[PDB]
Amino acid sequence: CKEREEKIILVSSANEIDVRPCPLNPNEHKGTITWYKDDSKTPVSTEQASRIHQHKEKLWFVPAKVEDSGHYYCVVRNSSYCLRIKISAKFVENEPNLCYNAQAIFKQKLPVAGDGGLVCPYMEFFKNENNELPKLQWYKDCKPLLLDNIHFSGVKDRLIVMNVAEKHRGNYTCHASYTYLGKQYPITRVIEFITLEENKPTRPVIVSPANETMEVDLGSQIQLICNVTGQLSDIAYWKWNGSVIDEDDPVLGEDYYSVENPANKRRSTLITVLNISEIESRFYKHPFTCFAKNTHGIDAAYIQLIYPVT
Amino acid sequence: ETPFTWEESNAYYWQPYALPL
Repeated sequence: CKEREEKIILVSSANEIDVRPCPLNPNEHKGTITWYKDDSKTPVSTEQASRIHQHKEKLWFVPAKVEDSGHYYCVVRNSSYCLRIKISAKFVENEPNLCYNAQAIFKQKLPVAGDGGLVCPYMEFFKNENNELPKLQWYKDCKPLLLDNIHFSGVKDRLIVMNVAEKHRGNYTCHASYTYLGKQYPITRVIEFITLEENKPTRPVIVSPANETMEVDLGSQIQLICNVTGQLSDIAYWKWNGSVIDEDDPVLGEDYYSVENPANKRRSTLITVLNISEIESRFYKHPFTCFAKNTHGIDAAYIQLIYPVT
Repeated sequence: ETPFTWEESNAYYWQPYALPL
């Protein structure tokens, strides 16, 4: 059925509501999606009651306990093809004397315009509160925030921080309360806010290869798309066994594209397809890694091609 | 308004303090 694993774990607070959509791509996002717990068995119940149930193609952890931490699998069985995806998900309770646990605190890789710009991440599927996103209550270092519009302001899923003669360093929490079946549970995120801004401390960000493993067979051939989001002067290039793809390599080929962003120059995308005429037993030994430089940093991500199981 | 999506949250966010399973 061809497996694909997402090596990155998505840590989230326990005793809350949580969703987990299928990290899918273009040519694969087709009919039929199915979820399971560690290993293959009977799929997570669609029974709308039950704590852990699937609904609208997503995996819903209603009270999301700690004993739910692990690997979940997502399957796409169209008719001719099927795709199983391993994801890894951790649920953590807050450290003693804190309204949060360090493991679940996010950090933005690419900033937005303004002295603030905090965006409560992962609320998209909760926007389902009758089409509009529920009123977000905000915090800083665990203490409540008054959205009076002179110190801070609340708009949709964002939190604008006003330019006061203040230290903004802190661990901000966004809080919503979803109502499901005549009872509501909390939803929280924590984003760490810094000082790096104004000039251009923005290094390129590789969105495509997301530290994952793909299962392919020796005979066949593939194509690996590296997608970056940065300025048109940044650079996206693939490497293997600690070396850039040879400009005259027989099996491997590297094409560099660029998609300009009219809306925002600073945030355009760069594609670098690494073609592979034929998979070889030497490629199963190391991971393929995309790279992106800009003199303000370097970002790197990978995809590990592994031999199909017994 | 163009509110953040999940694909967008994955793309432009990461957990530096997160630990393995």
